[PDB]
Amino acid sequence: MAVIADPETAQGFRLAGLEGYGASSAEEAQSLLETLVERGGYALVAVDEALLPDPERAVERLMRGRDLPVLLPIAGLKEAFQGHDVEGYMRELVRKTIGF
Amino acid sequence: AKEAYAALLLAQAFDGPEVVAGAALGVPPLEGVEAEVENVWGSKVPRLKATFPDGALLSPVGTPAYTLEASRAFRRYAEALIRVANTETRLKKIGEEIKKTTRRVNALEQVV
Amino acid sequence: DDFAYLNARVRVRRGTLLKESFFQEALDLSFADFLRLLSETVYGGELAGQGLPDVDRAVLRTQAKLVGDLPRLVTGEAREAVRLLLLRNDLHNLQALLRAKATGRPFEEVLLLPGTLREEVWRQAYEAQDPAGMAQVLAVPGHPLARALRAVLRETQDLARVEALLAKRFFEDVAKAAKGLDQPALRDYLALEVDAENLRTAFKLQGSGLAPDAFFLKGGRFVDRVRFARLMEGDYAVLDELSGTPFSGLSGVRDLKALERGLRCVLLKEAKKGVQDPLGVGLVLAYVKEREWEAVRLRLLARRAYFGLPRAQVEEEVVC
Repeated sequence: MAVIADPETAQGFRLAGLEGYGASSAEEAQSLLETLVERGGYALVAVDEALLPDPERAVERLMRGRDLPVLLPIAGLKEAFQGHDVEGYMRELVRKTIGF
Repeated sequence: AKEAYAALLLAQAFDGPEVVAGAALGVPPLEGVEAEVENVWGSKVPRLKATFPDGALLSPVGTPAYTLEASRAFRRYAEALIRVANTETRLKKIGEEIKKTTRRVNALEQVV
Repeated sequence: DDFAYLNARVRVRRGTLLKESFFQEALDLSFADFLRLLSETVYGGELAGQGLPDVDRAVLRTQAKLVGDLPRLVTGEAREAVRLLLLRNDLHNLQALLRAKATGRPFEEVLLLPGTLREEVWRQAYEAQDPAGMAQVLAVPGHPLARALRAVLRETQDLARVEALLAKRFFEDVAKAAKGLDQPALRDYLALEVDAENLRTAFKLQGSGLAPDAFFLKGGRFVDRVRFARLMEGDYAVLDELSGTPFSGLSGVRDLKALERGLRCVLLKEAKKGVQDPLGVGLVLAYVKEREWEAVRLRLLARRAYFGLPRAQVEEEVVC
């Protein structure tokens, strides 16, 4: 539906579907966020680790109870990604639910 | 996927552009959201999977090679990106619940 | 026809074809270091910033004057062969223009490659109505595809078919036109390109289920309709009958990645014979194609360097 990462990498997206957009034109992406919701036919939006998939409050300020795409982790490009994989799982469990 | 992503620039540095022009919108690229109901407490919440066709060949005949190979990666991408899109959102929602329940547990357990 | 001017120029330019150890060196000299390396070499006069996108552009301009020049002179035999080269880059643009024009993308994201029609003419061609009008734009400077497209347009003006026929038809037209240029070396490269093209179409479209002739393009040598059929309907054994040909290297390989790799090496080797023919077309093929193959290697190695990837994965991929 939609995603963003750098243009230079974005192209790949742009082939089959993923009518993506740049991601170095904002380091806030709010701009895009809203634009995205203008049509809202995109139930999927995901971003690199360039931003961080932790300050979702943008979405909360805009959707405001109208659940629309959860920003998902991508990562700029693999070069290693599996180290922080088993980590991303553990990083979640402690601060969600209970701490171990 | 990324193998080909940068590799397919072989001289395709701007025929990415061309190929997307020449070939795109030829396998479904927008719409297919199924909003789902499942256990949601308090004031209701929807989840969903959005799945519809999305990756293969669609160009007429052979045309460049890297194209076809690259579009083949989408098969492996698109599809896969759906699983984490639909499991990771379920996970956090049920998380809240898990917590929220233990919240009442607390109040009830040592307030009432 | 003219080899006076032509040959003297070809001899000088070949003097700056990088040394093999350069190509070894760039692999181990990181992205900054790569940027220095390119900048100290001839392409370097177009190092216009310093970053990966900057490499890609530096290659475009550096080639634009160095290869794009040969059709820009007269119209001797060699210039005609080269004209076909500029025509292939155009063809890519032409396909893009057909889908873009019909599906509502602006001209603006189409980025022209070096071409036999001038950019403003192209701009006029996009802006020039239906495919007939577009073709009519094309017919003015002398262009066998213009008439070829026009002939196709009487039969149908359904876009998808127009594309299908556009690739098929341009290369059917080139094949006969090229065959009249009347000496073995040009014919030999052209023939080998045909075999290779048929081979790749059959591999890639496998399981689309049609007849070999349903997708065959004339010019055959070791790649013929029977082989086309056998693989395209599904079976690798075709690749084991290409032993006993100069394309021997397909008998120990099976995948598409490897397929293009092998093919690329053979065509380079084939290109290498032509230093015994400085007044044959053998020399022009070798030099022009070599400047492209240099370009391939510079750009890949630029990316490898930019993204820091596994060395063993890319080092082979610029080596035969």
